[PDB]
Amino acid sequence: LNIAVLLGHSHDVTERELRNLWGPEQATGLPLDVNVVALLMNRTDPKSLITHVCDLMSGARIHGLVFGDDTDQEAVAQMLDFISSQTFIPILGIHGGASMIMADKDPTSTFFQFGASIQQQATVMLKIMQDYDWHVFSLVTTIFPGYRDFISFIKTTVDNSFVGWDMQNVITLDTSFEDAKTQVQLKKIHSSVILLYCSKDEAVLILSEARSLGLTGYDFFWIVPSLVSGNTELIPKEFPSGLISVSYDDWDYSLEARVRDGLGILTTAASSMLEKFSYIPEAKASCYGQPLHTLHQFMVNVTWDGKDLSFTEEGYQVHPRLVVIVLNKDREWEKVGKWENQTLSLRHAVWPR
Amino acid sequence: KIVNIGAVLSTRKHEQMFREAVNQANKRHGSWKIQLNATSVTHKPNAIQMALSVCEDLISSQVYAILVSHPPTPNDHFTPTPVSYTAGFYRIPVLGLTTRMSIYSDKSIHLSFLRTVPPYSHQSSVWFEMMRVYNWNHIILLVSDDHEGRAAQKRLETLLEERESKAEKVLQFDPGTKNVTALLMEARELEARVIILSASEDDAATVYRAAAMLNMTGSGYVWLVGEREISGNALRYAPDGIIGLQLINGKNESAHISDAVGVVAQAVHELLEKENITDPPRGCVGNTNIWKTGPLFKRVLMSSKYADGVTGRVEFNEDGDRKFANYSIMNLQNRKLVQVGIYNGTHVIPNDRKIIWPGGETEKPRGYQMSTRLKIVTIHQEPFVYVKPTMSDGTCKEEFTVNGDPVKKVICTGPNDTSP
Ligand SMILES: *[C@@H]1O[C@H](CO)[C@@H](O)[C@H](O)[C@H]1NC(C)=O
Ligand SMILES: *[C@@H]1O[C@H](CO)[C@@H](O)[C@H](O)[C@H]1NC(C)=O
Ligand SMILES: *[C@@H]1O[C@H](CO)[C@@H](O)[C@H](O)[C@H]1NC(C)=O
Ligand SMILES: *[C@@H]1O[C@H](CO)[C@@H](O)[C@H](O)[C@H]1NC(C)=O
Ligand SMILES: *[C@@H]1O[C@H](CO)[C@@H](O)[C@H](O)[C@H]1NC(C)=O
Ligand SMILES: *[C@@H]1O[C@H](CO)[C@@H](O)[C@H](O)[C@H]1NC(C)=O
Ligand SMILES: *[C@@H]1O[C@H](CO)[C@@H](O)[C@H](O)[C@H]1NC(C)=O
Ligand SMILES: *[C@@H]1O[C@H](CO)[C@@H](O)[C@H](O)[C@H]1NC(C)=O
Ligand SMILES: *[C@@H]1O[C@H](CO)[C@@H](O)[C@H](O)[C@H]1NC(C)=O
Ligand SMILES: *[C@@H]1O[C@H](CO)[C@@H](O)[C@H](O)[C@H]1NC(C)=O
Ligand SMILES: *[C@@H]1O[C@H](CO)[C@@H](O)[C@H](O)[C@H]1NC(C)=O
Repeated sequence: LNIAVLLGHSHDVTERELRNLWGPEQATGLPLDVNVVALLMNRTDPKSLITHVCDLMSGARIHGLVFGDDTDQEAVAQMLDFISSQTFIPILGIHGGASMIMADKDPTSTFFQFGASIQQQATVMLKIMQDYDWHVFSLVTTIFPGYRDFISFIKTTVDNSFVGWDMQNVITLDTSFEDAKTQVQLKKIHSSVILLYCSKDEAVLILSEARSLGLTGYDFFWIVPSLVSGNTELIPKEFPSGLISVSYDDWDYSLEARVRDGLGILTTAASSMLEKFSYIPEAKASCYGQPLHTLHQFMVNVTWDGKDLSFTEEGYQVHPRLVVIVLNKDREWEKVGKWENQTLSLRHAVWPR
Repeated sequence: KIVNIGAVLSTRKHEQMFREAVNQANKRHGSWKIQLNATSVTHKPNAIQMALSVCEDLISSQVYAILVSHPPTPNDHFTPTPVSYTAGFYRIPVLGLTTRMSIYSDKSIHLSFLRTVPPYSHQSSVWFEMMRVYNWNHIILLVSDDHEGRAAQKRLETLLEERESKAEKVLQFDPGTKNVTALLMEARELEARVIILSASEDDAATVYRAAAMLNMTGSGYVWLVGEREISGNALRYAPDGIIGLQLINGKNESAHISDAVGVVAQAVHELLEKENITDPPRGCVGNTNIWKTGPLFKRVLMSSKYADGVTGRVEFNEDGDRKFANYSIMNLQNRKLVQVGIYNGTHVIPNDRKIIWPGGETEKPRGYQMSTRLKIVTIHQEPFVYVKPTMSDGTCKEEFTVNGDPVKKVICTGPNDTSP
């Protein structure tokens, strides 16, 4: 189908390869109205988003939008959810803020993301902690939302642990730093891994408070998810040596492969829907003067280029590619760990301290 | 240096009231030298062109807060979602004034969609307080939806944990179908007749049609519904004597808009009392700077105490709702809304009218049958429960004891052995 691809300036990805991706590829094109519109926008803003919606959906009925975000917010993808709630156009979250992991989606929305959820990411992080023999840990969680499922998964893992994980009690931060009552909570932490689930600036303040009080030793590790750390371009101040982040922002990984897999899944869905129902374009025509067949529960059994690109029941990939990066003394983030289909792969066997 | 107020508002009398409230918001709210101008949008059939006009009014004008005040939406979507998501891109909360769904109460999808109206969990709390008046324990729950249904079931389990009791039977099915008669027939044979419904308008009309085809409007049936079940065809298909709820100063649009502008303007001036005054950026070329005073504005708004208002004392809780909501317990006596009670936040006061139910008298509906059908379970104890096979077919031989007492056998259902 007609699918428009828009990008920004993430990972030095240009726009001419989006034009070259249509010519020699798409050989088994069962729809006839398969065209691409490659676009770039300098700023991230909803004004240009709704402008390209009202300018491309009226542009010969484009039923596909690819967006590349470089912010630190998953609600940008929620903007695409408004395309999934009115026009009911299936949008694949590719990379950046349009594919970050949030808590609970809706079954009525036809929107999808690429990546593993917070439960599978916690499973990967606990597999890392089990392979490195770091049993005694901590858990410091703020009042940032999406905290019940993560703490509940840690509690159900420790209560059903085959290893015997020594779980320290939950350190809660209802207010900001005062250095009157939170200092007692910081002095009780004598574990190895200090878990953290909060925003970006709150993480900067907590790591600055830990650096100012000497809680950033070699024994005191800091393992953060993609929501706490964020993108790999912006690196703020007061980060301790020994910060292990779990994300997907990889510099040498191809965004062209991401958009090629997205176009392959969407054209496979369109070719499988063409054999069932005739009128494939059935959506909102234009933004001037106002569902029966959607592709939400139809392209679950998709497979492109031999890879397991199937969809889950929550709107995610079944086996994505996880990235585990570390922070060295050179103020850089280097990729260390990657995730396999079933098990977990570890490149560096000897772990540096 | 200019400040424009985002207001999705088109009715001209409310435009004059909005301009008067903007003029009054800078009079006694301090000697600060800021000015406030109005920016309104017109009617469009869709919601994407509405969102385009709104975001063109927002990003190119450096706005502070947004007010959406159209409860008669032209479409059947009823979504204040695109303006709230547009401002939530810049971490800006939107105080919506129309919707009351529990999908807007979740802080995962809607990160900062605040509101001055309570959700349906407060109506479930009012139903639970009406359970405390007539001592209602066993209830039947029927919920069609699944987004608000999980929050309603969680709030009902929280209230029953506050009572330290248990529910009888809950039902959650798929809307759109019409085979809901068998579920109501299975709910007929329960231990009580209290019916609680939490659904949309079409699902309420469907279950009212199924209750009319099964004659569930007899004696003892408790009819206690809310707002969505007394609107549209669900108002038409409801039996005479059904109990609903009505908002006090909620349907009055002008006073609600004036109170909302007062609360938002007091929040803006309270944010201007302190330092770190930032503005939302533009969207033209090459500057992707994010808004840094998100948690500061959240600490200002979510911990705000108010005392002014035409509707009442408004106060934001931890979820951004309305405290001490005045309700009207209404009765539908012969297709006419009859005022039979009013509701402060702590006590229910009925008026001098009669609460007429579709069952018996003006008292509570006697729908208790948890003693007329008792599943007496027992274990095969040797001196206590003698179990004996029948003679020919289901008969009991009247044995004779030594004291003239005839053996009064009961027809029980006995198995031979266990599963192995
Ligand atoms: C800005 O966007 C235009 C396309 O609209 C693109 O040609 C240009 O390279 C971009 N400039 C930068 C570096 O932001
Ligand atoms: C995939 O699933 C759909 C139902 O969603 C089914 O109709 C179809 O036969 C299945 N096979 C493929 C790979 O299309
Ligand atoms: C995962 O499985 C696919 C086949 O479904 C295979 O092509 C791919 O190489 C596997 N990747 C690994 C080893 O993680
Ligand atoms: C409001 O509009 C008037 C007329 O355009 C303008 O002179 C005034 O500066 C504006 N007020 C502010 C500061 O927003
Ligand atoms: C309801 O049940 C009947 C069978 O009794 C079935 O034919 C029908 O499709 C179902 N759907 C409706 C009308 O609710
Ligand atoms: C229900 O009530 C009507 C009117 O009294 C009666 O005719 C009918 O037999 C009853 N039975 C049904 C259909 O539930
Ligand atoms: C306000 O609302 C009530 C219903 O709650 C209505 O009877 C009354 O006419 C309304 N008054 C105004 C000012 O519109
Ligand atoms: C204003 O912001 C700065 C930097 O975040 C902070 O240090 C300061 O405490 C803030 N001012 C107040 C009074 O909160
Ligand atoms: C309800 O209305 C009464 C006046 O009848 C008013 O005093 C009260 O403030 C309102 N509700 C609240 C906020 O308790
Ligand atoms: C609610 O409380 C106010 C006093 O705060 C009182 O004036 C009013 O009559 C009460 N409303 C009811 C429920 O009668
Ligand atoms: C019950 O089970 C036994 C075997 O355990 C069998 O011999 C007998 O015929 C069965 N009938 C009775 C007495 O219920």
